[PDB]
Amino acid sequence: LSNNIEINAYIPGIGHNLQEHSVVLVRGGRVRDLPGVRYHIVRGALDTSGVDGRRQGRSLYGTKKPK
Amino acid sequence: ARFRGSNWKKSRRLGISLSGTGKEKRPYAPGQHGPNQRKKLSEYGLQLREKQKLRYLYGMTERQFRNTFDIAGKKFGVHGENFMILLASRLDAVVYSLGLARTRRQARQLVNHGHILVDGKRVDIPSYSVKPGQTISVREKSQKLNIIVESVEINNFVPEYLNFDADSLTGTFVRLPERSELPAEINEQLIVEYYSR
Amino acid sequence: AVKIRLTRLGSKRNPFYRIVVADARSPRDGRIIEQIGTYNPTSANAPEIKVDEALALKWLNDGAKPTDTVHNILSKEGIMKKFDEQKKAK
Amino acid sequence: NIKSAIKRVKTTEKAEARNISQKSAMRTAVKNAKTAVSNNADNKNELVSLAVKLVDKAAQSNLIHSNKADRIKSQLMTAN
RNA sequence: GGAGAGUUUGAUCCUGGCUCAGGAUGAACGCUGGCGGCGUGCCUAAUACAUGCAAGUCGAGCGAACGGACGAGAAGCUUGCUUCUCUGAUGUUAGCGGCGGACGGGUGAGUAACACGUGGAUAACCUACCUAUAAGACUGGGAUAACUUCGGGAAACCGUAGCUAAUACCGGAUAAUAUUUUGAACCGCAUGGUUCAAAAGUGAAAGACGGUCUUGCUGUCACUUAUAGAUGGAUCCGCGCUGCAUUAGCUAGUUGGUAAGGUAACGGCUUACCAAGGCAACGAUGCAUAGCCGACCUGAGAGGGUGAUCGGCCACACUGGAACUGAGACACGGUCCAGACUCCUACGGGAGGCAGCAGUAGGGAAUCUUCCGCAAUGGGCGAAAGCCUGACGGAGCAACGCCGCGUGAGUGAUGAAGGUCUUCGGAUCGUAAAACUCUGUUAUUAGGGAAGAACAUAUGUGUAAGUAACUGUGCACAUCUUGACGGUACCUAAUCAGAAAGCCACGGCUAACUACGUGCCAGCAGCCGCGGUAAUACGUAGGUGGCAAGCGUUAUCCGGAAUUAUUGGGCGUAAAGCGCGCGUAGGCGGUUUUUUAAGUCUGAUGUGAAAGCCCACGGCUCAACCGUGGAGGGUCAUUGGAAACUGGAAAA
Repeated sequence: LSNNIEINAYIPGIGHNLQEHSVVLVRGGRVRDLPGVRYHIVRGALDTSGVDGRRQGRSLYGTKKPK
Repeated sequence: ARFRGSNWKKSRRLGISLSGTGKEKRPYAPGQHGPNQRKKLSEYGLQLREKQKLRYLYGMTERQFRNTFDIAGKKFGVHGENFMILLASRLDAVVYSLGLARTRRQARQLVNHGHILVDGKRVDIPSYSVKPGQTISVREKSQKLNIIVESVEINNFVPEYLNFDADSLTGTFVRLPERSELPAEINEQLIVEYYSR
Repeated sequence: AVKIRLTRLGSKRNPFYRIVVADARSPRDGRIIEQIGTYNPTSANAPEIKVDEALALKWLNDGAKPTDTVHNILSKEGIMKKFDEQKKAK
Repeated sequence: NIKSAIKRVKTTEKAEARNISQKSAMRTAVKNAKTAVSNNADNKNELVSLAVKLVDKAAQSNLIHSNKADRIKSQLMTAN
């Protein structure tokens, strides 16, 4: 992170636009898949690009309106 | 989004006439799954259904509806009554409840227009709170267009806490009403419980 | 260094000045000693004012350079007629 | 930066020189006075009354102001 | 004024935790987007900063230069040029000197304590300006900047030799409660205080502008001394004010005394001596964290959390230290020193300090214009006009929030087309559309309004205090004259339904269902849990509910939580009674009588700033908002009453 610590994150959604070395924003939220994660990134505000395979919860997963 | 809806389908859901507009298909309920059996009713659905059943009446929205509700939270005597009369002592109501329309919305586009004159004064907002010791009039310029005197002529009704002068188009508010003076009567207890949780 | 003076209190466009005694060192819109009277340059022309005119003379008798915008209205109420009618009395 | 106080600088320096001359002239007068207490002629009254004039010739301007002057007179007009 | 719902098991009741629903943010992020009113906007790096302004003013105190209106003598004759002489109005600003720069604006690194709040005290204090009063306002002198002239200096700036003034500076005279010393009375909270009598002690601008004009007289302002008043400041005190005891001894100028000195004043504030006390389980100390308060959020209420904007107090100004001027500073745009940093240099040496307004980089998830104006209010100087005012008025950017209007309304069935589904008849979107008939809030145009916010000071009239004399002065009426915002808001007429709607969710908790794809894969998840070919929980469609120019998620706080339980809990077995005893400190205490009045109750006086909250009212078209006025609030001080109870004293 900015503060120079080390944590884990599950990315949500279909497709992931990311790789090694890539900047990305972070929220919090825990999932019960396991510990070793209690966060998850957000889709669309920075390098993690919005996936437009959705139309229903477009307000999330980085999507913008189709027409 | 004060009003851009069909507003009939709502009254098809609830089981009331208005609004709107007009009066077969009402025995049903909306939607594909509409006509059939559906869920039961929780207590929540009852107080809620009551709420919307008063909300789409005046076409208004919730953040205004609450603020009304808790300015009734100040004054003495019972509560729900005061919410009703203060909700129907409004400008749309004193228009249509005087008989200058066929529905409640006709009054709203009548007053955004500015056609009426609260105490002989232009006002463009239906959210005014009408009071006694007043008149109400029609911008004498415009007391003869197609809509109005088409509507004025028939005596739809009159409550005794309103006076009226069909020759003058002059109403004037008279007494503090109650539901027993205001048709389209309700239950109050259920809706006041809704603003507990 | 003590000057009865004005402390505007209204919001954006409809100001409602207050007459008040104070030492000039202070900010205007801050601290005071005692309110007296008031002012309202609109909602009626001529303005709507009150005045103590009982103890308002107290502060003059023991020291003040009352400003002109005030001095005008104190004349409009005329309490200064009593003020000089004691000061230039003797 | 500097705008106008440069006036008050020069003034501050003038009044520096003046004021210290007044004070230190007094202080030496007091030294004479207290040292005259040991003595036996007078040789005291001239000096002590003189210095007790000087306290006031120099107190009206500087920061002393009176109370401390009056303490100096209080102790010094008594020791002789 | 207060709500419960799920979840351990094959099924049950309990104890018990976790999660959800609500409200709120100085808020960011995703989606989306019409407008106005109001209010807000570096919470992080007290990190560094280019460029602009942010504090000057008085010629009616002073010397000195510029200036040239007007008047005029000769003229080279080009008969208005001009040489000088010049008469000198109006004005200017370099300088001296007086008052302000310490207020005002900005931030919260430090600070765990009289820093802050609240209530008190000062027989331990100070106080320019402004008021009121009383008295004075005499007599002398010597210099010096600007200005001339020299030199060193790259520059910064420095010195040399003359010369000039003042409300400048320096002596003398005179001057009372002001200091010492003496005595009488009076007074009290202790040191002490108030008044009277007598010996020594200090000042001032002969000033400026004006009228009468005798230049006398006297006026306005100004100066000095003194006594008050008020204002501002200071110190001391009782009380309340954070977490750890896996922080239990600390302290030697410490604690007390004597003397001296010091300070506005008291004081170990500081020196020299005598002394060994002082503080602490009622939590000393040390440790990490932090500006506080009024207030804000929440909660039915007791209570819990925070200290944004607004206002009060405090500390700080690159870090650190010291002191001058001064009424006040140990000084936010002042100095001097040392230091780090940046910069100029002829290398000798010099310059600077945005946590002022804007703005830039930097960090950060994230926080704007290098704006117009001094009309108003308040400041500072002045005799006033007037000048300066990035305070402030007020425009601009941000859906950041609150409030408000609308994106049309009435009639319109055919259940049209068209979508989806169909148990393939039909149902559904659906008066919804289409169409008919009105409107134009709002917007497009054009006019008016350029509304208020403006009261003013100076300028003429008359009127009272005082003067020998409104001649002149010090005061209430009257007219003249002043808008950055803004050609605004608002108003008036015309034009078109044409520009102006989305987000989330649909197993239950929770209002809100059907088809496809998918097949323990992609995926969701706040909980319980879905998903292995027919998923109401995944992704797609349609429809529905909620919600609205706003909506969802994330982080934080309170609620629900009776899950620190004083209101309001429990210990046989569910977590939980030490293994038991002796006894200190502390907490609790049998009965009757008498008294006391600390506790208690009651009444009053003061205070508890204002704004805010809540109630009533009035205005902005209503609301938000603003104001008014009310009630309200203390473990608060002072004081008069009651005695049953707790308490103290006494008797039984």
